[PDB]
Amino acid sequence: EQWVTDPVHIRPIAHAIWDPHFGQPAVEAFTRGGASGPVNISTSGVYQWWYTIGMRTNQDLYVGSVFLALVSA
Amino acid sequence: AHIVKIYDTCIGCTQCVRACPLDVLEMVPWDGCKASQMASAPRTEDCVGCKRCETACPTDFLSVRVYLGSESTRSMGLSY
Amino acid sequence: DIAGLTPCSESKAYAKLEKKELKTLEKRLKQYEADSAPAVALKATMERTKARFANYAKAGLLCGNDGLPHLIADPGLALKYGHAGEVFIPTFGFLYVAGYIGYVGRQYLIAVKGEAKPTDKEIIIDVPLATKLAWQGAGWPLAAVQELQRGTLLEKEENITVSPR
Amino acid sequence: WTVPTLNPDTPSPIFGGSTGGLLRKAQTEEFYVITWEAKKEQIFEMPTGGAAIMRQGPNLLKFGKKEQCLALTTQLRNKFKLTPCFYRVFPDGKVQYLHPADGVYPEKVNAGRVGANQNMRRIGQNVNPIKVKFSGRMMSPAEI
Amino acid sequence: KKVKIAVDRNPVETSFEKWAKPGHFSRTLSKGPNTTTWIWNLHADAHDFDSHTSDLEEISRKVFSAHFGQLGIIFIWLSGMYFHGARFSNYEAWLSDPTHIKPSAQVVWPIVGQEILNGDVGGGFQGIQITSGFFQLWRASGITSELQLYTTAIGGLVMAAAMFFAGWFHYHKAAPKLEWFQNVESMLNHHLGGLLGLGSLAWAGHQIHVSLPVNKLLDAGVDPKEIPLPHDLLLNRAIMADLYPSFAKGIAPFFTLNWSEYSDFLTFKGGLNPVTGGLWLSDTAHHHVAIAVLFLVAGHMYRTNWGIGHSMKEILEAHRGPFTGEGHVGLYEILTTSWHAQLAINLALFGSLSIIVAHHMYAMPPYPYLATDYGTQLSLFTHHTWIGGFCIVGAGAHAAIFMVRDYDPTNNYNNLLDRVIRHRDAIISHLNWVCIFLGFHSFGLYIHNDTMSALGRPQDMFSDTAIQLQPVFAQWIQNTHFLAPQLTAPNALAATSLTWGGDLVAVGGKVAMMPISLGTSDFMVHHIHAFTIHVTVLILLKGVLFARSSRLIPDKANLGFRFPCDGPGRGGTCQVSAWDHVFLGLFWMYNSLSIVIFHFSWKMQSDVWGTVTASGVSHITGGNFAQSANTINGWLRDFLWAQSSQVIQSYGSALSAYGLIFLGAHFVWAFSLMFLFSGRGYWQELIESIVWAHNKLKVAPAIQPRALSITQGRAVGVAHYLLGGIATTWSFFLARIISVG
Amino acid sequence: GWVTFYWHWKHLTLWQGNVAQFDESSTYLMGWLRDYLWLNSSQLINGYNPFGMNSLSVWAWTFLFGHLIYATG
Amino acid sequence: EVGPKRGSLVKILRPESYWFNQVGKVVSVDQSGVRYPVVVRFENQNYAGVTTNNYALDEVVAA
Amino acid sequence: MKDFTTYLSTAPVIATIWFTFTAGLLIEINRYFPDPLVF
Ligand code: CLA
Ligand code: CLA
Ligand code: CLA
Ligand code: CLA
Ligand code: CLA
Ligand code: CLA
Ligand code: CLA
Ligand code: CLA
Repeated sequence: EQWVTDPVHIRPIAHAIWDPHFGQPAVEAFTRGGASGPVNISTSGVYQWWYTIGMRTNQDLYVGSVFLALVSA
Repeated sequence: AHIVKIYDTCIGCTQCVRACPLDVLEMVPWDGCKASQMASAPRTEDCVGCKRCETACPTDFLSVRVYLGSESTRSMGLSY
Repeated sequence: DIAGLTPCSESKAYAKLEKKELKTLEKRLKQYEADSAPAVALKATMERTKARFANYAKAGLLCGNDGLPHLIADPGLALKYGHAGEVFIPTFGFLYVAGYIGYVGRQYLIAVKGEAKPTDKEIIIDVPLATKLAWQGAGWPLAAVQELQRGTLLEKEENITVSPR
Repeated sequence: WTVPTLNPDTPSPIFGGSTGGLLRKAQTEEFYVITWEAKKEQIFEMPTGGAAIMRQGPNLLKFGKKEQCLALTTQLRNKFKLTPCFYRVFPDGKVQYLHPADGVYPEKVNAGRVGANQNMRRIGQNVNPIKVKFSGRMMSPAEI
Repeated sequence: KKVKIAVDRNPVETSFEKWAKPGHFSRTLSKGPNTTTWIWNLHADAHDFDSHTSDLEEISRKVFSAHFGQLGIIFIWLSGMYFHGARFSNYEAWLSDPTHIKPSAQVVWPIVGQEILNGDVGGGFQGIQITSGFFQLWRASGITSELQLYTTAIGGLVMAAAMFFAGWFHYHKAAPKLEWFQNVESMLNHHLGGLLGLGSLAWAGHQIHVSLPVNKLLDAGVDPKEIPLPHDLLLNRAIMADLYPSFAKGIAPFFTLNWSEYSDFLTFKGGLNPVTGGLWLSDTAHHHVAIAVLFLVAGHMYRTNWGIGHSMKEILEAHRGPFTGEGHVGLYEILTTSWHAQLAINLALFGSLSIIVAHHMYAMPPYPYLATDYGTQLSLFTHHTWIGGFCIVGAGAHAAIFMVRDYDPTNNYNNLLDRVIRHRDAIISHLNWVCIFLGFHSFGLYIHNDTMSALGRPQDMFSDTAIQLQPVFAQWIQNTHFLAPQLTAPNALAATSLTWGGDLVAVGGKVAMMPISLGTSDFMVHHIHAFTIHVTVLILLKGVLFARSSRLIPDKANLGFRFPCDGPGRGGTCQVSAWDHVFLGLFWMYNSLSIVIFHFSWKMQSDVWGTVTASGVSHITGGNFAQSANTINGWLRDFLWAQSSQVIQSYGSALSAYGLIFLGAHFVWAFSLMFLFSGRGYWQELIESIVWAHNKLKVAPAIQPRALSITQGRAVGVAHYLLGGIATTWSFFLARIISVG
Repeated sequence: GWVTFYWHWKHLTLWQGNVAQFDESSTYLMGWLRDYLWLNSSQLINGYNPFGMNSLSVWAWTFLFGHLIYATG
Repeated sequence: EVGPKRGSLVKILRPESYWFNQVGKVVSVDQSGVRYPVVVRFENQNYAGVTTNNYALDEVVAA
Repeated sequence: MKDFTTYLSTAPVIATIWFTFTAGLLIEINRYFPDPLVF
């Protein structure tokens, strides 16, 4: 929702990181991209593809995920 | 167990039987060669697949062939 | 000119590269005396550098944006813009020497093949026969073309071993 | 000719023992026993490592696999010119004579033997795998 | 029972008839070539003397002549080094300035642009900076001119011709019998007294009469042209008496047991020379005198032709305890009849001594201006270490060869060797377990450190700041060695080496030798070395003990020492021969020694070598070994990535060749992977397709082209792997140590 | 590996604004080894060091991880 | 008297043989009813190092 | 002398002499014609 407003100066986020092995420097080192915790910056390019085909809000991604999960089932 | 086969090109030179280290091959009477003998494999349950018999065969192509089959205790040569 | 390249005789990077090489050589030469062996060796290297750059610019080579020469591999472009000496003439030169060596070796093998023990003639080279064939191989393209026209260059299918398919 | 009977009260060659001896397989699955007749005392090499001394007369030894027994048989035949024979012994006490099968060594032809696993053709005359496909299990074109 | 000179006259006739008949030594190769494999066999069985014939006398005679030819080759090499130092070097200029002029003894011809390699090494010369240390060795012996080196080169050539003539004479004119070679008692007596003792005594005499006064004058500031010639010092007693007052008394104090009068050139100074940086030559001369006396005394131990002396068989048979059975019975007959067993023992002790030489030479530099030459120090340590490791692997190989060919169970009933073969399974199992334990406790520490550093937890690592593992034993031994000249060495002035502790010695602004401190990183790398050594020992010992038989193949001895496999049976018997164990031991030796030389280079460049500034000593890397060597990332970044900058940017300078080799060595090594990851069946079928192409154009050779054998493929792969890796490290070390050292 | 090395180096020199670096160092293997493999790995191996760590430490660990797996193979 | 003459040269027609489409010298022809009575010796050895083999009457063609 | 010539006619000796001659010819050509890049 924030990457679509500024797709030049905002890095995409893949998912959060929950690792009990991380110490304090690892937590603040991986905390980037405007998140509230340690996250991974994606390199797959799904942000640009989804933004180009029409996704604008997180609700669209949630609906697509639910639809694809039901199709997989 | 491994599959050991003897083909009709066997000249009965008895070299494959002597090279067998687990007593799998033997010589039986025959009428297709001058030596009147032919190699046989009646104890293939003990063959490990070392292919020493194939190395000792002088015919072109070989007369004795070994095909790796189901592995077992005797076929894997395990002392445990 | 060709592919946006400029001749080496009119390239600024080429002259700057030559000045860079001469500058580092002269800088290394300033630490020695005037009548010593390293000074004479450095002066000889500098003269070799000047002659090399002058010869490359004299040959009409095409340089790029890096100041280094470029070769023209297209036969049409080479024969049309005076670049046949880069890749065309050396190509035919290698073809002549390659077929020369190949024909000499083939003739030696076919000659020793009909003898009693060809393996001995292969590990122990028969210097007189090899020297005669080496001197006679100057007419290799003519002999090879005549062999191809007579049908004796190749072996028949029935005389060559193949796999059981 | 008669099948020999295993004599468990047979003296064994003087060996100090080694770590390449029998394992739990000798008590759980099977093992092998090699017996031979020696004309005189002689130091020989054990197939599992070490040098033992074969006694004069009967000699018995235990091995983990058939290859060890046949290797010792070949060593005794080619180095000292003897006639050894071995059996396969099971934990329940069953003894099965193995080599020589008919009392005659397999290198020489002997009457009464029947050739098995013999193909009355050559290798180049075998069928293609497509003909032996879709069988009960993985079957090679030479198995038929 | 009598030790004499047994010989045979004209056994073999000197002729060229056999030179035209390749493969005449073996009965299998005497037929001639039929396939390309034969050619490879011609080179594989060339020196295999116990395979040509079963006669021990013929093998011994061939060995003797081979030794003479080898010494002739070595003399040609030494004469070449002396000639290069006499005509294509700057030794005369280096003598006048051994702290600024770089040693060089090789010039290149001005062809195809290679003249750039003739770098300005100093002293008005242009060449290639050498790292063999010949300049320092010649300075230590008192050589002050090119004429002396030229004369030494001529003498070396004469000695080479004499060695070759000796080999020819002992093989075709006077060949000793087998009983002459089996006189191990007389041989040991002579090699102990004559060879070692007389060589040490002769070198002591040269050092006392030439090295000591010439080097003393060189260290006194005298110009090399004004120093008296060695014969001048050897002819009159005035000059020697002036330089050493004890010489005014002649040899009288030696015979009157007044050796204390010679306390001016035979001392225990210890430490290093503050002017040159190397060991005191007076101490080395005293050392050689003591060594000569000790070896001469030891040379009268075994009985030869008189009653006095020992019989090695008697001593071996007298050593027998309750836990070993019979003992060393039959060992004397084993070593007096098998050349492979003696080769195994000699190669093992020789390689071990070579590694010891490398350690003792970097720690106690004996040559003047040697410690200040970091390039020579690093290259010498690395070279001697590699030679020692290769010789050790060869020792294991020959032990396996003896176990396969020369072993006889009829003479090893209840001795030590038989009991070892009896419990070989226990030996291998315990060594395997200790290898696994060492691997876990050695590599897991580095992996744990990498993980904790990457996870942002530096306090959970294994370092000096975090959990520390200090080598208390080594530190205590260092302290004991430092305090030795005050309690346990009252007659010694300083310590044996400066690495134990105390004040550092620097020459020409460069640190010659300073104390070495061990921490957590040193502890970890030492455990890594121990683990790698244990694994190499495991592979070699497994190939030696299980060479005759095993639980998988009971008749391995019948298959020989070098065979590819026993077939795909029993699940697969690939690499069961002892040769394959040597093949794997080569890789492990390469890995072990590579880590050893990396640790040596990093520790020396980080905590020992470096310039001397005003109130402080700055090292090459800044002392980052105690903080960055506890992680693999530190080794890869600070030691491999940072230190390789010199070898990759060497293009355009005198070290560009190294960079080229640095690339070339990466090729050969990767080339090895083609022969190690594949098999000859694929190559044979590919060769068949190529043969079809040849047959079509009637260009198929009569010698049928066959792919390399399995054993040959493994040997080619390991050879290329070793050459590529060793050459890569050689280029990296030399380029780096020459650029910043 | 060769095609991806070529793609990465050409695009890196294009994005950095200096295509002449690739054009002048892509003709000799020393340029590929120093100007591409050695020059672009300085930040990668610096993900974690005794001075601390940053968000690039996971890639350094993955780098060494891949090297270890390769050597194990 | 049946089969090729002793000492002549024949071509091997057996596809699985190493000497397929190759010339070999005839050594001896067995006079019994064996399947492979012709004995052919070749100058070039196979991968096993053998230079002689036994072929059938129709497996060899005069060449 | 016949045996010596036969030994000199072997593959390694002939290869050594031939490669030495070829290398010497190429080296002398580059020496008298420095830096030849084109024809
Ligand atoms: C090995 C593959 C190969 C390749 C990829 C090329 C590629 C090329 N060649 Mg060519 N050529 C080759 C082999 C090859 N050649 C060989 C073996 C010969 C010896 C017979 C020639 C002799 C040759 C000549 C004489 C010419 C080219 C030319 C050309 C260029 C354009 C013509 C074309 O594409 O048609 C394929 C080329 C041919 C079939 C050869 C005949 C020439 C055709 C008919 C083009 C001539 C029309 C005209 C001059 C085109 C120029 C238009 C404009 C720029 C003025 C082109 C880059 C032309 C050129 O650019 O001049 C500098 C040119 O005139 N080549
Ligand atoms: C009489 C020598 C001779 C001749 C005429 C040929 C001819 C040929 N080879 Mg061949 N080859 C030779 C020797 C020779 N080869 C040798 C000694 C080797 C072992 C290194 C090979 C290995 C080889 C391979 C692996 C392949 C060929 C292939 C080919 C074909 C493609 C052209 C080519 O240049 O390939 C390349 C040629 C080489 C790599 C080797 C050249 C070595 C020298 C220059 C040849 C002469 C050396 C000899 C010592 C000189 C004779 C001495 C005598 C006068 C006393 C071609 C018909 C290819 C093929 O399969 O066919 C399509 C192929 O893949 N060759
Ligand atoms: C010119 C004098 C001469 C002559 C005519 C002979 C002749 C003969 N010698 Mg003899 N020999 C000589 C000198 C001579 N030798 C010397 C000086 C030595 C001491 C090294 C020996 C030691 C010796 C032994 C131990 C044996 C012979 C044997 C033989 C017989 C056959 C072997 C052979 O010659 O193949 C030719 C061999 C070669 C050409 C190889 C020579 C390699 C030399 C020695 C070292 C080369 C080092 C090399 C430069 C370094 C490699 C690096 C590489 C990159 C170049 C043969 C009749 C053998 C025999 O009688 O068969 C049972 C035997 O075993 N010789
Ligand atoms: C004091 C007597 C003496 C001395 C000095 C030597 C010295 C040597 N022996 Mg020897 N040996 C001796 C007695 C001696 N031996 C006796 C009594 C026997 C019989 C039991 C043997 C049996 C023997 C064998 C079987 C072998 C040696 C070998 C060697 C050489 C080992 C190479 C080396 O690493 O050393 C250092 C190398 C050098 C110092 C090079 C310089 C060589 C000088 C000239 C010393 C030679 C001295 C020696 C006595 C010859 C002089 C006699 C005269 C007729 C020329 C070495 C030169 C090996 C060999 O053959 O090498 C060729 C070897 O295989 N020796
Ligand atoms: C093997 C080692 C070695 C050798 C070769 C020498 C050799 C020498 N030392 Mg010396 N030295 C040594 C070790 C050695 N040293 C050691 C280890 C020490 C420390 C303890 C010393 C300490 C020392 C001192 C303090 C002195 C010497 C001195 C000398 C020189 C005279 C010796 C002497 O006093 O008269 C001894 C007499 C003899 C050796 C007899 C020589 C026998 C000749 C060669 C016989 C020739 C006969 C022949 C058949 C003639 C026919 C020829 C024909 C053409 C006519 C001499 C050249 C003296 C010196 O140089 O003064 C400055 C001296 O003062 N040395
Ligand atoms: C005192 C040292 C010594 C001696 C006398 C021997 C003697 C012997 N060894 Mg041995 N060995 C040694 C050390 C020694 N070795 C070492 C240090 C190693 C560890 C590498 C080995 C490992 C070893 C193995 C694995 C085997 C032997 C074998 C043999 C026997 C046959 C000779 C042979 O190798 O074939 C001929 C020798 C050669 C063909 C030389 C090979 C040349 C190499 C590959 C080139 C080296 C590269 C070079 C340094 C760089 C050149 C650069 C290039 C660009 C030109 C022979 C009795 C073989 C055996 O047991 O026989 C059955 C055997 O298989 N050795
Ligand atoms: C980097 C690659 C690599 C690695 C990791 C190993 C590892 C090993 N080798 Mg080996 N080797 C290699 C390359 C390698 N080798 C190559 C290229 C060759 C060909 C020359 C050989 C040839 C060779 C031989 C001939 C032998 C070995 C042996 C051994 C074992 C020694 C025991 C030990 O070190 O204890 C500890 C184990 C290690 C250090 C391996 C890494 C373990 C990691 C650090 C622990 C991580 C645990 C982690 C928490 C697991 C959680 C998993 C999670 C997903 C659930 C060991 C497992 C010897 C042996 O069999 O054992 C005695 C043996 O003789 N190797
Ligand atoms: C093999 C080398 C090695 C060693 C010595 C250590 C050691 C340690 N690690 Mg570590 N680790 C390693 C490898 C190693 N690690 C590797 C390769 C990785 C990467 C996968 C990690 C990843 C890792 C993480 C993520 C963490 C550690 C942590 C720790 C610490 C606590 C672990 C613990 O409490 O477990 C408990 C251990 C046991 C229950 C058994 C101990 C073994 C006993 C003492 C041996 C008993 C045998 C005895 C001699 C038998 C006697 C015989 C009979 C007479 C009785 C500890 C000091 C933690 C840490 O950071 O601490 C601050 C932690 O968070 N490690």
